[PDB]
Amino acid sequence: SEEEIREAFRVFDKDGNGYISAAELRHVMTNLGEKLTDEEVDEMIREADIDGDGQVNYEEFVQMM
Ligand SMILES: [Ca+2]
Ligand SMILES: [Ca+2]
Repeated sequence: SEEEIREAFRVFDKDGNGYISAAELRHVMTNLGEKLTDEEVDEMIREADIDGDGQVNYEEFVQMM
């Protein structure tokens, strides 16, 4: 759906600043029960990080999904 991707981003962007950071991504994964390192989180971000800022914006997130 389109409204589902909008809702998902809103939930992962902990501070609501418009960007999902590595810390935020690591945080949700850890709460779900994943054991991960910052290196693992970085690889995930590299798969979505188009403009190369190290974080995931809304546009990048939707592409990712
Ligand atoms: Ca954020
Ligand atoms: Ca980015």
